[PDB]
Amino acid sequence: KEIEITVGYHSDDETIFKGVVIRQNLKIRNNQSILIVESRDMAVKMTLRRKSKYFYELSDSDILEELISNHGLEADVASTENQHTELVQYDVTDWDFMMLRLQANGLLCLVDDGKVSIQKPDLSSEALETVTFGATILEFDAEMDARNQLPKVVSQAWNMSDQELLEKEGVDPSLETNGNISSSDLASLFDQEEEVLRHGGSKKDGSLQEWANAKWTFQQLAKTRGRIKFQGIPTVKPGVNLLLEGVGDRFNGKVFITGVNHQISEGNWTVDAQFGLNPEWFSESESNIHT
Amino acid sequence: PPAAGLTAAISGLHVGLVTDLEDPDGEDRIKVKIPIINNEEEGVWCRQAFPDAGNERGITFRPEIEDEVIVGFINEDPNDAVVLGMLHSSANPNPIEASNDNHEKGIQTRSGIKMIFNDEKSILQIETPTGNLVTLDDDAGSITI
Amino acid sequence: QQLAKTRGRIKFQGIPTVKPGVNLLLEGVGDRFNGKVFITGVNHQISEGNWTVDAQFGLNPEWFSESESNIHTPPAAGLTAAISGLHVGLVTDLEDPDGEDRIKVKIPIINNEEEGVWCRQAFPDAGNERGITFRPEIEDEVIVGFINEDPNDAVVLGMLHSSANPNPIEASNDNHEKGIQTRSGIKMIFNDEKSILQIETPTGNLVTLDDDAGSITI
Amino acid sequence: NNSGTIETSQSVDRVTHKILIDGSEIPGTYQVKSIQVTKEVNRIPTARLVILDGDAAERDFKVSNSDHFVPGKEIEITVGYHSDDETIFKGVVIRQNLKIRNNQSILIVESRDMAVKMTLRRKSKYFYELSDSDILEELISNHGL
Amino acid sequence: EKQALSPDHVFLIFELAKNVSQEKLDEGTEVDGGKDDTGKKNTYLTSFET
Amino acid sequence: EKQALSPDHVFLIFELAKNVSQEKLDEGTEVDGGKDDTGKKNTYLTSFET
Amino acid sequence: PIEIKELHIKITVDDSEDKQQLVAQCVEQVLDVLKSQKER
Amino acid sequence: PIEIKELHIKITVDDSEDKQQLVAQCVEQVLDVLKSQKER
Amino acid sequence: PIEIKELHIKITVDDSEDKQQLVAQCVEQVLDVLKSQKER
Repeated sequence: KEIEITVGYHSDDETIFKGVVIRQNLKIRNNQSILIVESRDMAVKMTLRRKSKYFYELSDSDILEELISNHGLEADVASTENQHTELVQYDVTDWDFMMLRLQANGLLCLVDDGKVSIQKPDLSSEALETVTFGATILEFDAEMDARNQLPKVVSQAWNMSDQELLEKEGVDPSLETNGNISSSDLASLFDQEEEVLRHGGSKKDGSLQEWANAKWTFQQLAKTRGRIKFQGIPTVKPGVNLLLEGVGDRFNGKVFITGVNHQISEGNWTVDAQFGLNPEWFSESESNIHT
Repeated sequence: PPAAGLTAAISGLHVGLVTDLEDPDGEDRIKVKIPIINNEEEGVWCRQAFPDAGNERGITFRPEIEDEVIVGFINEDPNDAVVLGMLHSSANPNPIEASNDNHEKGIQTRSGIKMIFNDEKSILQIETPTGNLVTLDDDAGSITI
Repeated sequence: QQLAKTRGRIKFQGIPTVKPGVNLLLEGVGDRFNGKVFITGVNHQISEGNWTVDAQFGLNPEWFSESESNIHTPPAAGLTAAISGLHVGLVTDLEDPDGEDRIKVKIPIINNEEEGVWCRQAFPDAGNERGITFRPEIEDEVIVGFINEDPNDAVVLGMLHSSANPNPIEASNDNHEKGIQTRSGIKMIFNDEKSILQIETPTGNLVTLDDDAGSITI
Repeated sequence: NNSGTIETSQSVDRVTHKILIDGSEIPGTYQVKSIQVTKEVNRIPTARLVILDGDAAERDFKVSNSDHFVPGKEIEITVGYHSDDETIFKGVVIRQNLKIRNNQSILIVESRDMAVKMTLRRKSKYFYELSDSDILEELISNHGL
Repeated sequence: EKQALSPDHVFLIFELAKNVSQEKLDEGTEVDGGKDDTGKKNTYLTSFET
Repeated sequence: EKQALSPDHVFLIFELAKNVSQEKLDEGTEVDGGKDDTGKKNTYLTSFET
Repeated sequence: PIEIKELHIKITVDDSEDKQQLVAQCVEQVLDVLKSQKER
Repeated sequence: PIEIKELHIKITVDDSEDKQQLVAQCVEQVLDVLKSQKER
Repeated sequence: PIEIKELHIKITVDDSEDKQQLVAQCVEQVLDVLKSQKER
């Protein structure tokens, strides 16, 4: 069955979630008896069956749109410059295949109310609101870690036409983040040698250049990470910016939101906002991708 | 992670079929279908290994369209496939009958041109389909043209 | 998967007869769950004056090979970092100091400047003082496999062509021409279209068997 | 030692400690709530300091803003009874964390030994006629250890 | 005020591969040029279609 | 005071590999000389570009 | 839990079983958090 | 935690929210111990 | 535990160390449940 959840103050409600019911659980204890109901968005359709397919003269964004439309989902996907002549999907789900291909190009996936949106990070937009330590914050957690910064990144592959290696250096995007310590001050602290991304086969230049660039961008977005808890509103969603104040020069500034948790119970509505990215890739941290 | 973490990896060796011998970008590749992935479409371009190869030299034989081949993968990436050799089966019989004595060895082409080495009798025979032959026979002590 | 449809736990006063592989009747928990259930596990707890039992019903859909760890031994026996798949290398030295008929090969994805390592070579035919022997030239490109994924048990499986090292016989879907051509220019060519076998050296010494002429020429 | 006790140089009535950064003591206005140090076979040594900080009425964190607990600085920890101190840990500051709760506000500082330099970058190399102990010395000396 | 920079011009000679007969090179194709005392990379663009 | 150490000089005869014709060997190239009593290795540096 | 794999043996202290019920709730909520992280 | 992946839904008992704060501290210290074991 | 890998740093609250002993028991029983699941 289809479910929709709305919430607000004094009957000024707004929609928070849309999806489909999947599970039903019962629990009985000495003086307690409850029912728990779980639901997910429609995107869940893409995680159920392993497939095999040959693709032909398509860009990665043409492939991403195809994978999504196959399940009747709405899509909005940023374009790419490269075009493959053949690409093979083998014994994997559509969701997993999509994630691997999307990271390789520096893109983030945002799923919301039945629509799948694939875009580059946007650190330029206006903050929605200001959250302040001495006035509005209920809870706060933050971390800085120098081992995540790199001095430079280069990628390699074999050039069969020339009989030598193909090397490409990335480009430093100089992302604008919070705090007052440069990623370039942290990068030089322990080891000034370059990071090398290696592949043993034959690659196109366009692919190698994007790979090195995606790696570097994702590490800068992992520079400062944390959680902010405050009184709930219906507008904070992954992919927005907030202004953080009163927590010291090391952390103050504009922060990019990567996750949201809404909790409604016992008289109040609160929201946990998450900022910063985890530097790990899908292919490194997730289990059971392969048979 | 497998195949550099950029794609699903493919482990072990696999069997494929040849669909096209003319490489549009000049790298001497051949197009091969892999039935455990998809047995209906055209397939992908693979590199071929030879027993001897170099700059304008080597031993060259290529598979015919619809021949069965064994395929490996560089760094377990599905699009870095290499053809390692050709296979026989009951659908495509071996022209020289098997025996534990292993007396007969040689080359036989599509048109019927043969070159056969008989160890038991120390005989080398070269012969075309319509009777032109040269034979070196130690069991006769003779040479015939 | 059907046996994983409904799963759960029931706790009650202990008796000695409930064991995995038996059926119990479940009542009073709603139409969604009521009925006969198959027991897949039992936990007996005896303490502080009483004996109780936790009965488990239904199966976990996961297979042994999917959920259990350490079934197999670590890569390259756990003694070194392993190298997966096949790799491409270059030939640097054909004279083996310890007589095992090995060749020295560089692997560019590891290091493309130093000398390389000694690898074994596979041949289409080999045995005690017999076989078909051809060896790569210095700087030829080859395809390399690894025994037990150990970087120092490399084997050469074959030689490769590329635009930097062209194939002497032009490709065609007709596939009419096959043969052998060496470094010095000695040829042996088989023409299927015309049923012709021709053996020829670089300065004109040749033998030809031609069914399109019906003749033999020396 | 059959004395029935643990031999110390002084009474165990008063525990003292010192924290030195880049050669000198942190000012006696900072309150250190807790100190932890660990060492183990085949692992890199570490330490943690818990410092009280933050004031809602000022809107800031004074210790965090200082240059004492900045990643990259060198730290040394000594401890003993009645000022009979001895060195327990040496290393480098790597992380800084803040935590705020309804009635609590603290700063946590983490450090590791210099050996941490050997865990940051993947490499590729050929070694030649060396024993395993010649290789082990080379790997270590490359980082100035 | 001060005067601004002017870009330089070069000619390059091309060679076709063995299995093609005639092709078109696009206007504005990027060409690799080197590095600066900063370590960044220079780029040259093609003027006309040929 | 005491007198300091003086370094020694050598000549090396080099031989090229089969597929190369001319090559340049730069100054400061490190040459390997064995180990002393202590077990650390000896190093010699080439003098001019050749 | 719906599995007997996750139960612990019950040991009480004669300090004179309220603390037994609190520890059993904490094991239940940790193992639910670990299971939810492997969801897609 | 610095991640919303590790929060659990809050269910109280009308037994007449002190016990809610104790269980939430135990989930926090377990997941910090599990993260530190994967360090080199 | 028989391993120093699983101990957590002790932080108390001046709210005026009973709650320190309860949280330490819950970390002990969780990590014993996780170890028993990898048995055959």
